[PDB]
Amino acid sequence: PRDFPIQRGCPFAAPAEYAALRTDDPVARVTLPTRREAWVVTRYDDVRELLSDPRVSADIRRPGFPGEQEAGARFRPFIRTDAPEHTRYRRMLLPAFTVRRVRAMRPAVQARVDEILDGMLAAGGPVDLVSAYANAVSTSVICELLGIPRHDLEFFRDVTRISGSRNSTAEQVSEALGGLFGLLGGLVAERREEPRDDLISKLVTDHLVPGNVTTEQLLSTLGITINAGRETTTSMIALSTLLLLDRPELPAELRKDPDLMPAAVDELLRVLSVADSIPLRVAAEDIELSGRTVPADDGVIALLAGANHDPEQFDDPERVDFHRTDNHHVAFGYGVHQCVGQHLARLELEVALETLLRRVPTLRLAGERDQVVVKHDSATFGLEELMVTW
Ligand code: HEM
Repeated sequence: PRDFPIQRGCPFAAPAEYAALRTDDPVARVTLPTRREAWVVTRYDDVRELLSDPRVSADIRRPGFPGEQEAGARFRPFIRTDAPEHTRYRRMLLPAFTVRRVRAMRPAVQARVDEILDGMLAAGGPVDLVSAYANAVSTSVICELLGIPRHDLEFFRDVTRISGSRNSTAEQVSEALGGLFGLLGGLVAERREEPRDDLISKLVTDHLVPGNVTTEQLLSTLGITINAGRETTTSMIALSTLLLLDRPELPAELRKDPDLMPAAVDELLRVLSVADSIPLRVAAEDIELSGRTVPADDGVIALLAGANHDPEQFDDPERVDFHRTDNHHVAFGYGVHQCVGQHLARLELEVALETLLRRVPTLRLAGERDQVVVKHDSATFGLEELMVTW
């Protein structure tokens, strides 16, 4: 008779009903919208170790929910394989990802956010954020990641808009795809020749051209790569914003001394924890966890939020306090699955929020609390429309 909660309490996030299911059914049973039964974990350490158990992988029956489906045995998406197929992709790509690398694009991520703003304020209007800033950056961040060039960014921003979201036609969606990959291969072939030092560059030269880089396979992952970031951060940005945006104290601290958003972005990431439902893992075996053991071959997701607001982790978890000692959160992943992406997802996230309140201080909502609208369509969380001016 059981369900998994939207909730989201709204305001801000996210625990919903979980307070009860955190203290008590620490592993309670709950139906998925597909009415397949499965298991759900809500206590910080439960959520984490559970996550990096030896025996927990992704694959065939019976995980997640998307109507549909344990089908397909869609190949790849390697973000739902266990090892040794999944690892050889994950690692195929880490060396690129890293930090020494990620803090490097510090000037180009800055650059880009700045140039996108240049227009924000130039076409003026009381405009929607999510669509306008929020997405804009996100994509373009990832452009800067994959070496995507000059301003064939709308060559790009477009097959994103189309391909990804709401309504097609299937053919004319499938047509979007056509470009994205005309684009990619464009590049995939181009960096074989004059290889720059970006993500196609990394994947092509080191791995591709001499390894099990099979140009079937690249585009695949480059696919799975863009799909990491467009929706998930855009999410974390425009929500993070709306938080700040309606609770002035928060900008406050962040202005007295702007050496914060780092701590802030970690803190928001935790507290917003929009990444909630990680995959879901089928339990490889029976597994002890606060003793209630999870049956061999069952569905078990790990609620990132539930865990992110567990007091066993850190005191007073609702409070968006920025000067916490202790916030080894995991709005990102835990264990060999964890968000490879997140080093970006931080520069994405600070340069984005940072500047919003540098260059455009107190913009405000065009809309009203009572017509702001939160997306809920993917499990990764976000907002449909956010409406502002300055
Ligand atoms: C702030 C926004 C983001 C959030 C909240 C987020 C959250 C997460 C979480 C919780 C996971 C766990 C996956 C698992 O269960 O193993 C994950 C996986 C992953 N993320 Fe992100 N992510 C964000 C941005 C990004 C971006 C922009 C990228 C790159 C485009 C990225 C790359 C990845 C990859 C490659 C995986 C799968 C790793 C693997 O299983 O090999 N992330 N993400």
